[PDB]
Amino acid sequence: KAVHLASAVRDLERAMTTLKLWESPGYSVIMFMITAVKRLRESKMLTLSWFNQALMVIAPSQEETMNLKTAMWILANLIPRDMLSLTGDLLPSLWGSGLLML
Amino acid sequence: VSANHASQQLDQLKAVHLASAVRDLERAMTTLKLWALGYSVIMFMITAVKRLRESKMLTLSWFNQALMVIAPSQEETMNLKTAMWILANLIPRDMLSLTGDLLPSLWGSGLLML
Amino acid sequence: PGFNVSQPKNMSIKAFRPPHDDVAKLLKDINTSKHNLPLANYEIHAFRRIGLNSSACYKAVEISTLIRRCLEPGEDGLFLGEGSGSMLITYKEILKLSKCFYNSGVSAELAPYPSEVGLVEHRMGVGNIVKVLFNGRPEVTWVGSVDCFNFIVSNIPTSSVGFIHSDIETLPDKDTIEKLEELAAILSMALLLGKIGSILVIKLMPFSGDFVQGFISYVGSHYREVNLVYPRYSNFISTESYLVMTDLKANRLMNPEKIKQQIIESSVRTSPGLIGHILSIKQLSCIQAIVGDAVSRGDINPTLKKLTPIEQVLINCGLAINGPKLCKELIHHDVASGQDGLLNSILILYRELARFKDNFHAYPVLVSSRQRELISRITRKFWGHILLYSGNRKLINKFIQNLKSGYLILDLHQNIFVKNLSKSEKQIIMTGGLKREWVFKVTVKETKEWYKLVGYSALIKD
Repeated sequence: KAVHLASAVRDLERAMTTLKLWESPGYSVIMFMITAVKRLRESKMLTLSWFNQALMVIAPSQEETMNLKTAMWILANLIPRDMLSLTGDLLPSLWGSGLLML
Repeated sequence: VSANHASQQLDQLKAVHLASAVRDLERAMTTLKLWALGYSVIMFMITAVKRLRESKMLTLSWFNQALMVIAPSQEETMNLKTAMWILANLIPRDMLSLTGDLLPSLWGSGLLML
Repeated sequence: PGFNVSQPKNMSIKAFRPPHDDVAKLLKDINTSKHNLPLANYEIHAFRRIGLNSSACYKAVEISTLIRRCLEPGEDGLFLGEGSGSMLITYKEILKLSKCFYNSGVSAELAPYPSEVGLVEHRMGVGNIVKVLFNGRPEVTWVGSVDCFNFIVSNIPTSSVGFIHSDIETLPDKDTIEKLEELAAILSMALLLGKIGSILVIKLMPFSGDFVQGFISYVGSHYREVNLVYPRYSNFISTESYLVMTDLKANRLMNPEKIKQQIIESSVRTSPGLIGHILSIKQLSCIQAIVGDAVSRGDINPTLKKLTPIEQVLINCGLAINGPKLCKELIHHDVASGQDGLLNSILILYRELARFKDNFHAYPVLVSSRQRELISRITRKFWGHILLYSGNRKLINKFIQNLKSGYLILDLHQNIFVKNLSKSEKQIIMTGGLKREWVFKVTVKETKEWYKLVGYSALIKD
């Protein structure tokens, strides 16, 4: 089932790259998601320390913190719950989180 | 070459790149899914992508029809609204004009809390 | 998305006026309507029997019933995307235009002259040139591009023409932005080269999610009276209409790109209610709905037996009956039509099938591949003998029910014309393992030709 996960990471990386080349609009929405998918490509595991460290780096810009939290919530919601721990430790905890209002 | 001809060819090239992105995204989400019939956050998702694969646009009237067919289950309506918000986040703001009318409206809305 | 009472307000006319909607009342009716709340009939080709390449001229006459009081003899006119120019001939006769321009689209003689206009000037008398035509280069024409707009603007004498017409075919897979660029180019040509009394007609085929409604709401400003016209002779399953714009108020020069940005910032992308409203009016007021369905219970309507008066308006100095040459393309029947075509000629194929048996060779394969072919010819000709000359009881209804299913059935048995064959030849045909039933699938275009052949058999039974 790791072969099924890995192949979808390749296809998501191809899709997000082709979206990124055509955009009239710090690693913002989608660009941070490309960074996270590239970390999944390098067999790096999503850890709590990495997300806390990324919060410390991008701490002055509050809007970019909102962008990275939303992008990690994208990656939390799109991945099924069986493979979700195989992604890393961040994504079940972000699956626990939810929006208050649309 | 005048600016008008270059603008037309640029719009055609943007349409081709958007179609390629939609095809790759559909393959990725099908690979994720395959491993009552109340659908969820990804089972909703591909349906909109399937409308983007068959070259028919997302429209407010389609969203009203999709709310009326999913109306007894409020959790599932929340799932489909969140899924269209996911698609609002994935597609860059230039190409929301090409996708339709739903995603420019849903780009403004945002989550209050994580 | 696709899964109803709303009604609209020389060569003598006004007996053929089509349904038209005023644009603003229609737009407010669609916007106030909530709607939502969750086939392929080709009999319309039975009624079109004048026009060899194209039979759209019927539509043209109905549109002329709303143009002729709003224009004098204008001695002008520009036509875009005519496609053999039959509507150009009809509009030139009925509106008394002296000169006509013709654009079309050129696929890479290099000077494509319309076939039907040439046949009309040959059959009428001595006709020289008639239409001006354009360069014929591939960059020339191709409406919606820079070169087309520059070439058309460089030729038309600086706001001179008075009747502008567009009949561009829209593919189902056409992109909406490309169609919007085409309509913006037509509008820019209409404002730059059109005078104050200019009348513009555009063929529109809306779909859900198209940019048509924003263009209509944009073009309602410059022209004082804008109407949408549903022709009676059109196919009711298709959502095609003609937008008619009259009494332009001013002439300005603006690029099509600025118009396109204004329509995109208008952000109106049609409604399912507009498509349903077009379909409802075209179903209620089709030419099939007003004088009855042609197929019936195996009987032809009496209205199609003698020439309808719209066909009598058309036949005076315009086109010809397309019933002849249609038999030549379809059933290989001569124009003289004294039953020398079919009959014994059908028997001739049987005579070939008399000696086709001939009872390290190519016998098992090729023989079968020839035999079917001969039977195919016989099949078509046999249905011709049922449609063109024989009686209509219990066979025309079966033919129409088989054609709507999509198959043509021929049975090789006692049947018809086998009794005229020799007893030895009849024994040869019956002896072999031939199925005694042979189907052949027909396409959509052949179905249209068969419906036109029914429409011409109506005149032969007169």
